[PDB]
Amino acid sequence: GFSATRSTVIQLLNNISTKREVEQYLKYFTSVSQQQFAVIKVGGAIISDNLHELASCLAFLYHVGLYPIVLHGTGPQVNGRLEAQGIEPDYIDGIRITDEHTMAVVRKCFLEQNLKLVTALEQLGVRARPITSGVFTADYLDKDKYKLVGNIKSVTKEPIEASIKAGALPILTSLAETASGQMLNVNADVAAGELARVFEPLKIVYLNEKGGIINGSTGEKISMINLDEEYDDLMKQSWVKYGTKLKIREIKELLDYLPRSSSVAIINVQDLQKELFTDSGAGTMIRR
Amino acid sequence: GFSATRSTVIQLLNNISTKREVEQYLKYFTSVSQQQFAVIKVGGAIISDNLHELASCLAFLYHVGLYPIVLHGTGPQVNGRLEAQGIEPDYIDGIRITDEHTMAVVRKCFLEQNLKLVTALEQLGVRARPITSGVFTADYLDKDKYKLVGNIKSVTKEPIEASIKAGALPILTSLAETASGQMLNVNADVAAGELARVFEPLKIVYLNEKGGIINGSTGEKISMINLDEEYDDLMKQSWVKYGTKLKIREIKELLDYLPRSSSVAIINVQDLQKELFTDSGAGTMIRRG
Amino acid sequence: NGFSATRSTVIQLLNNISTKREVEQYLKYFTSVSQQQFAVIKVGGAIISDNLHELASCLAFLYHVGLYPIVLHGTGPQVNGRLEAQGIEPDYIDGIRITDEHTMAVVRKCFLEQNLKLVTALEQLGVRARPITSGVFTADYLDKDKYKLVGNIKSVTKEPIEASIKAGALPILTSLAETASGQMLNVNADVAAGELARVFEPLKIVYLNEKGGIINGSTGEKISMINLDEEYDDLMKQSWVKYGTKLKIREIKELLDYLPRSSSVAIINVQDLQKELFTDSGAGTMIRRGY
Amino acid sequence: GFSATRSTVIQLLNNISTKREVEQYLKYFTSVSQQQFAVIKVGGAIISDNLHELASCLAFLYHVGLYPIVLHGTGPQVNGRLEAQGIEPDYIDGIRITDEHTMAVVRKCFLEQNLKLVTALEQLGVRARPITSGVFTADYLDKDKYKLVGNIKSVTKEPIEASIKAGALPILTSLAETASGQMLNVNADVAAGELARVFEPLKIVYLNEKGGIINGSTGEKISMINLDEEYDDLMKQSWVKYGTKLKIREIKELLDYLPRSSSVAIINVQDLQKELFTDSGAGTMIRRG
Ligand SMILES: CC(=O)N[C@@H](CCC(=O)O)C(=O)O
Ligand SMILES: CC(=O)N[C@@H](CCC(=O)O)C(=O)O
Ligand SMILES: CC(=O)N[C@@H](CCC(=O)O)C(=O)O
Ligand SMILES: CC(=O)N[C@@H](CCC(=O)O)C(=O)O
Ligand SMILES: NC(=[NH2+])NCCC[C@H](N)C(=O)O
Ligand SMILES: [Cl-]
Ligand SMILES: [Cl-]
Ligand SMILES: [Cl-]
Ligand SMILES: [Cl-]
Ligand SMILES: [Cl-]
Repeated sequence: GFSATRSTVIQLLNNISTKREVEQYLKYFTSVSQQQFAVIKVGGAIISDNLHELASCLAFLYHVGLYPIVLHGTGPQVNGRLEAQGIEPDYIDGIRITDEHTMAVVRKCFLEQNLKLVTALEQLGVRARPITSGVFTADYLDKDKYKLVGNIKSVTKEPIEASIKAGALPILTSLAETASGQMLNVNADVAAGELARVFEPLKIVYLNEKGGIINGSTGEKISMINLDEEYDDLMKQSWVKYGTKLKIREIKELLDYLPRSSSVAIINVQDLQKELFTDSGAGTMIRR
Repeated sequence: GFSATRSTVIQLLNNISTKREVEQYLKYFTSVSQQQFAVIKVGGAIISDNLHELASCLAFLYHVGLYPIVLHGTGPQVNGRLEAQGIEPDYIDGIRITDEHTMAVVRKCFLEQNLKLVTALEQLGVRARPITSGVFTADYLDKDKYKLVGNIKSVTKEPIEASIKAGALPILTSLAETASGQMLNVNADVAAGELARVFEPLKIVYLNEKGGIINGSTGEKISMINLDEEYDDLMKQSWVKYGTKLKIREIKELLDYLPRSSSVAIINVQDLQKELFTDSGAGTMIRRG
Repeated sequence: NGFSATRSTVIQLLNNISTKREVEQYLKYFTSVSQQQFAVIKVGGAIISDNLHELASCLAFLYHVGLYPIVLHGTGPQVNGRLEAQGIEPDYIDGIRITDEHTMAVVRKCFLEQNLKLVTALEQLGVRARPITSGVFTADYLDKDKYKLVGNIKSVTKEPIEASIKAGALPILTSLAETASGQMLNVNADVAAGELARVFEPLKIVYLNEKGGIINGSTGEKISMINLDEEYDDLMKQSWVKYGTKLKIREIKELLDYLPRSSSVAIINVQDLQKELFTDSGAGTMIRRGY
Repeated sequence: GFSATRSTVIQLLNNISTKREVEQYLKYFTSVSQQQFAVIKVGGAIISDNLHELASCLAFLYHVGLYPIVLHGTGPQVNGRLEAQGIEPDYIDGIRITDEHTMAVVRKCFLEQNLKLVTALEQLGVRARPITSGVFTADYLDKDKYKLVGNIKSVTKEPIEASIKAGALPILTSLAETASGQMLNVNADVAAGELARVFEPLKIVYLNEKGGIINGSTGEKISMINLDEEYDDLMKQSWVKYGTKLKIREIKELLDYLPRSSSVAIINVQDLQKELFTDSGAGTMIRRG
């Protein structure tokens, strides 16, 4: 699967002092099966604001023979559509309350974002498959409270494995279905975790536009978190917000389930290579 | 860029031998588009029974730069699965009564058949894209009677057009969605006719194992159906089973909308290349007339 | 060879096909397992300056369907323009350029320019081409006192041409020859192409010019067919058979004396090359022994 | 379209260790101008003695998108051929006296060596263009003394530049032509020096089997020659062989024209990549100082 374009060669010659790190991390990521390298979660905003960088970083991985499983959201675009129509979005515990009309908007938005990412990759000569259904099976998280929102109960691996075996990056929406075919909205961070539990990749990467987790009291970027030692302390800290406290609790539960060779990385999309192919990385890594 | 092997070019030359045929091929080969070449409906049984030949035929089309829109069924596999787990299939008027468990089976079988065909194509060097949702929008056909069965109200073309633009054959299931996201079961003959309605392709082909429609009173294959003359009579004949009635009604409604130059060919896969490259039909040809 | 039909190859192949007969003749070439060289094509030098894209396109078609021609080109007209611009009058006898030291310098520069133009035009269409500018033709002086630096070709070294083809590149040859000790000698491209056809015994022998064959000067009509055994002796006595036309006809007659009766030579415009190679054509001038 | 395999990229990464080296490689890898990366002179003996390693090294360069100008000799093969027909090689001052028959032997050997190297390269997937005339224009050096030997007066750059633009390594012999087309023999060290003068490449590399120049008084390889200081003294030393003297003089005269940042490396093929990718000299390095 390794086939370096001119662009790939140029990117590989970044931070040449780390070239032995680069070759070691390439070798490592390549040693496991093609479906156990990485789950990469993409925030919806990246597809609207930073599509070239997102497509380029995924093309880099593709061209060096790596097949990340790509799972994206679409939240900001949904809020845009709702707003144009005069409708305010509504969340509880960071989860969108999704009635029938809202689900219609969520579906349309997911499909548009999905095809945009797929097409941007194909324009770079990267084979990509839109996987928009048939992967996540769910029941209702809480119908009275969230309406059409899912709690994922099983994952069907076949579409992702087939894509990778055919030489195409699988590009998934985080939309789930009940077994009987009612589509149910699921938060992208949550859907990514479920993929990770089933595929057990070496890496789960959460891409954003803000960077890694920053310490409020000291202002410094948090490079690493050994969760066995630090979790109890970090959650006590009064600087961490509710939105950050929610993400970190579901990361803790994921890494408790996964083996210790798995790890999480929260990074700016433009720091993907630096995070993955150097010792010190770029954003926040989280180990158990 | 596009390239064709010696073997590909030899097979192409074996399929075209008149000025009209060459002109037709080149028109769609070099087409910057809007105009679609073909909608091909694939009977579900063909995926279980004759996959290599189906895949090989479609791969040849791809290797000569043609991009048919492919929609397949899965009815026979659903019946087998239901029967395997000790559940009796349930139909009314040739339409599957699809309760919640049945729909789960339908979805699983559709996905399995879809991936089987896509993967057979990839193995032959054909780029193929599964398209499993986001194309058909539907209302309930009759919720009390058929349960989770749809009546298609519109077709979203973008996924199909995006696949073709990227150089991948679009391989579609016939499942549709309500606007609020309830997936609904739709007979594949009906869904394929709705694709042909909105794309108005040069060729409209239905693949079955019988290679057409057989007249029950005579035991002879029907070569031609002139709908304007024969439709009302044909539909009153007691040998015409519900599945066939569903198909012919859809085709009749389709051909009422399309121009009189359009036709529908119900054929076996062995006659596909001849049906697509020439005007010398095979199997059962249906048109307005 | 490498058969790889691009979009343009497919279009070019099928555009003029309208019968099963035409389909069948293309199939004959594509399914053949013959090891005989497909073609020697002589290119009139003027075509490289006047119709380069079309020339390159036609040669590209052959390359893409795996039927590599051996290409030998001239450069006479642009040499004459160069000499004329320097206030020097071209000097010929019997179709052959009298070539003193200064003229040879001009000839060498023009050959190299035309050669690289053709090679580069092919490369720009994705066709690998190899300039072959020495090491093929070995010659003696034809007549030193009469013609000066002009060669009588004594042998053809095939290896350079065969290596090019084996590597997947069209061999693009100039018609200059060398004495054993390395004095380059000018040779008319019609003659040098004939020497290639003699030694390679190709299936097809085509001479490309702009007028599209040979014109009967008395009647003002393109000659469609020349049967040499019957017509040659009378042909050569005609008033309009002189200069370059006489040299051409004599060369082709001598070539065909050596080759089997099944061989023939077509003198055509490049626009008719595909039709004439593969299908039915009344274009240009066909020359054969006849019987 | 450019692609590189894993092993190619691994070998590239093994050759490049500093940021300076990265930027140097990128400058020539991404070039859209007429700048030249390298002129590499190949001793004739290497083509008979170590062809696979030479071809493999040049193929690596090609596979990382670098297009060195390659000029090779053939002296040892000519000597062998002359000796095979009972003729003693005849030199004066390191320059072959070349009568008509000797020229015929030189021409045939040059063509054979040239096609050997080109073909070795093509077998490794490298596009290579033989360039056997139309580059070097020369007068007679001294006709009474050396006979058919040339003094190069100009280099025509177009054939070499057209080759590189087409994605093919230009593989040159050192034969020259008088304006009126007499081929004249020219020592390959001199011809390669004339190429370096007009192309002003980043790297100037002479490949020989000894991997440099050995000091005869000590038996030790000379690592660095600083010409402004050492040239006059060096050329007086009685161990300095005919051929070596000619080479050192050409290089001295070449370096008088080039900027002081330039140098010439006389090395073995095993040190070629190190010499090209890094500024750590190997073998015998020559510069003005
Ligand atoms: C349940 C829920 O909040 N879903 C998300 C899915 C998109 C995303 O995560 O970006 C939403 O915003 O509707
Ligand atoms: C409603 C209905 O009958 N759907 C079909 C769809 C599959 C097919 O057509 O092959 C079914 O068998 O469930
Ligand atoms: C000897 C002779 O007439 N050579 C030809 C070669 C070029 C050509 O044929 O176009 C000439 O014009 O000099
Ligand atoms: C003039 C002269 O000595 N030429 C060299 C050319 C070959 C080489 O340099 O290897 C010779 O040996 O004839
Ligand atoms: N933020 C960090 N400290 N990252 C360390 C990354 C280490 C290594 N590149 C990896 O991906 O596993
Ligand atoms: Cl938002
Ligand atoms: Cl599904
Ligand atoms: Cl069937
Ligand atoms: Cl004509
Ligand atoms: Cl040597």
